[PDB]
Amino acid sequence: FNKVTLADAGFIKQKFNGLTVLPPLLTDEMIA
Amino acid sequence: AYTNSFTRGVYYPDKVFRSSVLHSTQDLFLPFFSNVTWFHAIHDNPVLPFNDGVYFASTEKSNIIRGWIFGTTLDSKTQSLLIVNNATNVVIKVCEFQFCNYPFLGVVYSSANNCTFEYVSFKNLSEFVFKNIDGYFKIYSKHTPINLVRDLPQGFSALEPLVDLPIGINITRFQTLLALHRSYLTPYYVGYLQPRTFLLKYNENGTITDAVDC
Amino acid sequence: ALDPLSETKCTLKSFTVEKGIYQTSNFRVQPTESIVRFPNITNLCPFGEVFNATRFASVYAWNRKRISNCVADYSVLYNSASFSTFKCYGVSPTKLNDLCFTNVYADSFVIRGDEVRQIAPGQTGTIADYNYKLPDDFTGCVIAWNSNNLDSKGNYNYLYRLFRKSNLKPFERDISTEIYQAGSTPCNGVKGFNCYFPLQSYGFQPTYGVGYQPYRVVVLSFELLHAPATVCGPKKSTNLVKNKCVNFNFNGLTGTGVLTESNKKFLPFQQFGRDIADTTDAVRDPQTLEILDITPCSFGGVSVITPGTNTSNQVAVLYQGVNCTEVPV
Amino acid sequence: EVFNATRFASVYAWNRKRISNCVADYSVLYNSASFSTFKCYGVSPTKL
Amino acid sequence: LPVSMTKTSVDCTMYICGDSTECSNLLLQYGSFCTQLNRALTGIAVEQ
Amino acid sequence: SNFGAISSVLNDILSRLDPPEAEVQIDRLITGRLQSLQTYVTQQLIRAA
Amino acid sequence: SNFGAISSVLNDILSRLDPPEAEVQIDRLITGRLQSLQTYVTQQLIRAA
Ligand SMILES: *[C@@H]1O[C@H](CO)[C@@H](O)[C@H](O)[C@H]1NC(C)=O
Ligand SMILES: *[C@@H]1O[C@H](CO)[C@@H](O)[C@H](O)[C@H]1NC(C)=O
Ligand SMILES: *[C@@H]1O[C@H](CO)[C@@H](O)[C@H](O)[C@H]1NC(C)=O
Ligand SMILES: *[C@@H]1O[C@H](CO)[C@@H](O)[C@H](O)[C@H]1NC(C)=O
Ligand SMILES: *[C@@H]1O[C@H](CO)[C@@H](O)[C@H](O)[C@H]1NC(C)=O
Repeated sequence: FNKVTLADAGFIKQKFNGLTVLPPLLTDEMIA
Repeated sequence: AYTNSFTRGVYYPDKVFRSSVLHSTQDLFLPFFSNVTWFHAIHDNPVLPFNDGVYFASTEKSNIIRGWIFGTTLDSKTQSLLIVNNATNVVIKVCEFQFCNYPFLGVVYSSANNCTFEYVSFKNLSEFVFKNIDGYFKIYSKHTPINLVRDLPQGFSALEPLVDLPIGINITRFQTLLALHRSYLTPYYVGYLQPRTFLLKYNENGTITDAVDC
Repeated sequence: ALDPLSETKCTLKSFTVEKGIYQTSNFRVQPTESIVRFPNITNLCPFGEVFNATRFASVYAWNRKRISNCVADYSVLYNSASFSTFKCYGVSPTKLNDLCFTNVYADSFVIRGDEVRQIAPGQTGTIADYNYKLPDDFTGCVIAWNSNNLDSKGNYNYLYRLFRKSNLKPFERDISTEIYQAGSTPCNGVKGFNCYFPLQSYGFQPTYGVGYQPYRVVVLSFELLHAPATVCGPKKSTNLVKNKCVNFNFNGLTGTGVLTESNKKFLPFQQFGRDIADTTDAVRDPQTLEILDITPCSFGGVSVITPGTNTSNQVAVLYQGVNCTEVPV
Repeated sequence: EVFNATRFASVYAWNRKRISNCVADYSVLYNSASFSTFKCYGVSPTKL
Repeated sequence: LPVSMTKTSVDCTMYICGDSTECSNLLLQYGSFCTQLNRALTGIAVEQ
Repeated sequence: SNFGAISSVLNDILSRLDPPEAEVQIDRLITGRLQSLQTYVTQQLIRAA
Repeated sequence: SNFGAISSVLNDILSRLDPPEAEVQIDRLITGRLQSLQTYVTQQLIRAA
């Protein structure tokens, strides 16, 4: 989890002209 | 009379605020590592050309230098702009002028013909950038402490515009003038800007950190 | 419009709908209280001088004037029927009373009425190519009217350049009276063969018919960049508000969203910031000078969840990413 | 055949010689000192 | 091995027009373009 | 991107012009942005595959 | 292919036309060539996958 980072993304890092990011159905806890 | 133009002489290209983001822009900028002329002020009044923009610089604490002449011919026949660092207030005006051979401020003399308008407003280095953009003569200025004896300080520093003058007069040449202790009428660094594409790194507080020449 | 279930039905273009979740609508709350801001400008610039002064220069040496720090009224201009010619290329005349331009250049000159056609973008001819050239992307309006009552007795003082070694670039002038080398034979002030004077006078005699008669011309150019303004329409400003979705106008630019005091330390020379998407995120008020942030009100995304219509008519609604405190609006 | 002819037509003596499908320059008459009048209206002579 | 990209969706009408009713009316002339695009992106989202 | 339009800010077009020409300018913006969305969506399908 | 333009030789339009009408014609040709490249790079991506 510490290796992959989104610090260089745009909207993914961050209203923004209708763009939207939906959460996955499975969160990281149940995947774990 | 020559030295390396280190990474300096950067200015805010626009009034738009940006922070903690990288941005690209195309505008007139003297490139890095270029040549800059140094003059034999150590012990004749000089004159120099103005190609597109002139990158001035000089170490001053007591304000020995008192402004710059700007113009196309400097022949008392066409409008030319004059800046005077008067002790009360700085003064700017453009008019035809009876330019003497040594028009230095003897202490004060000046001239004026067919005037259009007027406007009023070594420990530390002072530098200015002059852009004769179409219909707009943009002025930029800086004032920061230094430790170098004669060489330009390698530390980066970029800064905001002083003022913009709408005349946009023909500027083909420009001259330098300062004040002398006595009045005796008798018959610093310079660089040239070029059109380049620049990458600007804005950080928190909107402050420009550094840049990279394309 | 009856209910979300009905909305889902007409979205899927079917009466029956099976069990599932269907992205179907967007609830953009976006209330719009009206607010506007501009600087304290009251000085009316000398528009009448450029449009009513008796002394006007000729097209070969067309006059140029800068208009700034002034209130602008365009109703007086387009309502004045005296302007026989009135055209615009980058802005509609009615909208001029609502915008701000940051600077205005007022050009004026006199020409024969038949030559009025050349004053437009992309035009050609001696007037366009050798006396007064407009840029192809000109942003302004061209105004002209008959001037026989003033520029006609003939008034040969009005001169026009006929030729030059090359066509003039936009907003250029060439008052060089040097005789043109109109051929192989060189000349130094000799007005002989293939060596003619660069300018000629107009036969502005009132005996000539309309079109041939002199027409006065006025051209306005707008510096549309919007960082400084100080040049705005006659419309009055009003008190701003905070934390409410309002249609806002500052110095002519406009947008819609929530307003809040900006913590960003803008420099005094700055007026407004831009985000990653280059959209305005904050702005400097043109009356109090403080900086206030700008943010849209909400994504508004809405989806409907429901079992099969065969099974039941009950439905539930999901507001995508919206905080439950704001959904009642 | 016209600028160096030995006989010229009177005002009453109408003449219209046919010129077509040929390529020749006007520069000769444009720089002819004898042609005291080289006034043109339809296009600049340099467009020849 | 990658498993699933971040689910994304876009409001075609508001993105293209930014709540401009005039633009929306003009966009209606293109037909079902926005619906088809939304459908495709939704399919991708479900695929994740 | 302006796509040949006088400006990329739609509100400027709506405010600077009257509808009899703004529809044309808007049509140019519509074409450009729609093409961008089409390219983006197609690329997303391929990456999804 | 001219794509509805007066010609396909780019220099021909710029020679026969002045800048004002040339803009609309060259814009059409630009749109057509862009469309072709888009079709060329979309097929290549599929064939690469
Ligand atoms: C700088 O000036 C020196 C002379 O002092 C010259 O030899 C050199 O070519 C100039 N240019 C550069 C890039 O050094
Ligand atoms: C400015 O003057 C110079 C001659 O000193 C001339 O070569 C140049 O073309 C002029 N430019 C302008 C702004 O007209
Ligand atoms: C911005 O940042 C520093 C610390 O991050 C802060 O002390 C100061 O107010 C600002 N500095 C400049 C150069 O603007
Ligand atoms: C305009 O005037 C008001 C008082 O009437 C004052 O509070 C405000 O600061 C002024 N703003 C400007 C930009 O002059
Ligand atoms: C729903 O469908 C079932 C069969 O799956 C049927 O038996 C029942 O009558 C239907 N109810 C209706 C018509 O809503």
